[PDB]
Formats: sequence, C-alpha cells, structure tokens
Amino acid sequence: KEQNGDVKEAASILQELQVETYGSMEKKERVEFILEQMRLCLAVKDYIRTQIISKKINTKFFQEENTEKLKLKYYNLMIQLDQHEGSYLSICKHYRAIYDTPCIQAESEKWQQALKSVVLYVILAPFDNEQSDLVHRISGDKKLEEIPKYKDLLKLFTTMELMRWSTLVEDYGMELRKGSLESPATDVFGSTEEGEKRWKDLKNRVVEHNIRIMAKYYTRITMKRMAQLLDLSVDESEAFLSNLVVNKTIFAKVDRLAGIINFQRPKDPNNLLNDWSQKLNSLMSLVNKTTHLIAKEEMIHNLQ
Amino acid sequence: KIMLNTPEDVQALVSGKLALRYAGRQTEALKCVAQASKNRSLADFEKALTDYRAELRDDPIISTHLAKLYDNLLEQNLIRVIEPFSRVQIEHISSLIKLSKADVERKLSQ
Repeated sequence: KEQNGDVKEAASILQELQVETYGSMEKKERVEFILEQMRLCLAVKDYIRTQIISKKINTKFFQEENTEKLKLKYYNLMIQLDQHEGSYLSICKHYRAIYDTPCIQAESEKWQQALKSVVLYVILAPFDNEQSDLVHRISGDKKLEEIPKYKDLLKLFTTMELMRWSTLVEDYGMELRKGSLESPATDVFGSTEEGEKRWKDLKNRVVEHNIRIMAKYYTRITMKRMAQLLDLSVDESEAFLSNLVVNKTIFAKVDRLAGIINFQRPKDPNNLLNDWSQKLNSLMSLVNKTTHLIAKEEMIHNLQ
Repeated sequence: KIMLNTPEDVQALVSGKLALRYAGRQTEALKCVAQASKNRSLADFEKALTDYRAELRDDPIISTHLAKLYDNLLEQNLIRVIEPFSRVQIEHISSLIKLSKADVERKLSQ
C-alpha cells in the first residue's frame, strides 16, 4: 500500500496497531513494529495522530533488552518529526540523548551531526533552569573545544557583552560553506521556511537573552540609546516588549514622557527593603568587623 | 456555551449535520461572535455588533450578557496592555486597539 499510493489504510494499520501492542508482552517485535507509527505518518502529516502515537511510543522504553544496533537511527527517526511539528523545546530533551551515539559508533561523523546538534538544544534551552545546569552536561568534553563553535557556546554562556551579529554572519555563512565539520547547516536551512524560523527565532532568542542579562544589572543602559547601538527600530523594540510582557517584564518602569526604562526602583518599603539592606549591611559590618579583629590580634602574638 | 467561553464547541455544533439544517442568518452572528472570541478580538466583535445588529436588534435580554462578554474581553485587553506600563501615552496604547479614548476612559475610570 505504500507503493500503491493509497495511504487511506494508514488509519487502518495504525488503528490496529494500538490493539496489536496492548494485551501481550513483546519486547523484540514491538520495537520493530513501532516504526509503522511514523512510517506512513510522513504521508499523513497528522499532528493529532503524532499526538496519539510520541505519547504511546516512548511510554516504557529506556535502553536495555532492545538492540538492532539500528535503535539510535530510529531514535533519530522519532523526534525529528516532533521538531517538524513542535517548535524548539522538542529537541531540548531529544538531542541531549545522542551523546552515546558517538559511544556506539564511529565518532567521525558524530562531529558533523552529534556535535553539531550538541549545541542547538542548549541554545533552545529555556532561560529559567535547564540553561543553567545543562551547559555543564556539555562542558568538560575535550571534543567540545575542538569545535570552532565552542566559542559561540561561550558567547552564549553568561555575562553577554552586547555584541554585533554581523560578526556572527561570517560564522554562520562559512558554517554553511565548510564541509569539514557540522555539514548539516544546509539541513538547518533545509526547509524553505523552517531554517528561516530558526534564524529569526535565533536572533530573536539571543536579542531577548542579552536583555535578560543586562536586566540583572540596574546600570540603566537607557533603551533609547540601546536601540541606537543595536541599529534596530524602536517599533520592533516594542515588539521586543511584547516578548517581554510574555517574558514577564511585569516588574519594570516605562515612561510616557521619556522612552528610557527602569527595571528597578520599586515602591521600596522601608520596613521591608531598606530594612533588609540596613540589616545585612549593619550586621555584616559588625561581624566581619569582629573576625579579623581578634584574628589579627592573634597574628600579633606571633611577633613576640 | 459561548458564555462559558468555548468557541471550539461552537465550531462543533455548527459542524454537526443535525442542527446544520437549522443554520441561517441567526447563527452567522454567533459564528462572528465565536470568531471574535477565538480571535480574542474586540473591534471585530464590534463589527459583529455592526453588520448583525439589524439580528442583534431582535436580540433578547442576553444582549447585556454579550455586552459583558465584550467588556470582559476589553478588561482582559486593559489588564494586558496596561499591566507592563507604569506611565504611557493613551494613543500609543489605544493605537493597539484603534478605538477612541472616550469610552475606554469611561470604562477604565469606572
């Protein structure tokens, strides 16, 4: 029926597949017959049927009692269509599991695919927690520094100086040009629209991320000046603020009069805030004043 | 059922073939109400109050419930756009909704 051109029977085979995977205990044949789930689904392209089936696919499976050596090729065949149908977080938990794909096979082309995709999922790591700890899961690899994009990871690491993305233009451009390593950059731009969504979403993601970095600092970079240093329009900075109100900029100060913003200067309760500052300042002055006092008082004992 | 805010079931009950023979000029206005609700749109709901006021003039006492749905979506608009803004221009923030500041000022101040 695949070469018949009749994919009407996809609902038949996948409807019978739920019955033929429940009611018995099959370890070997079930993994062989779970490829039928996404086999015709490329012809079907049904999001709701994918919602029916990674759900029933990866319900109970970790590693053991299941080899075809070609397990991991099917793991690549699993969540690629979840990157197709989902957006960006879908590979955050997916490409973090292809680290043993070098351990199973020859590692030479794992530079090109595995060590290419080893950075993209932590690019798409959410800003709250997984970004913070998951960067150490790739940190420590000696094969990490052998990547030229290691420095791009370190530029995405922390304390981002507001940097020019025209410097990233030649990096991504020759990152398409060289076939020495990370050859599927042309696959990143594989679909006509998808790589463009990754790219505008990528520049978007870093141009929000650095705002979350300088948003830690109260140093007031005065966003009307920042829009001039960024060489971008203030109207798409209002769009950036539309990404900030859903990114919870909700504790901030805007101006009808100016366009300069403040990320701080709350109502400042003196029974709470200046309370707290006066507390830790006064007390830390007292007890830090206490320690090296008697400690140096013991240091002068040894001169006698 | 749109007062419990599910326009997808409105699509489902204009999608079932049983009551679809009873469709007409009445329920097109409901499809524009549910359309503006699933759009979360406000001026489009006013267009549903504009073209279909000729079946919303024969609308019952529940016009007040429809108006409270409109004003409640207006409330979600107001607690959406004002909430990041300490101090802002009124036409910068009404230019989003492209509506006059008179009724908006009255409902806000109210």
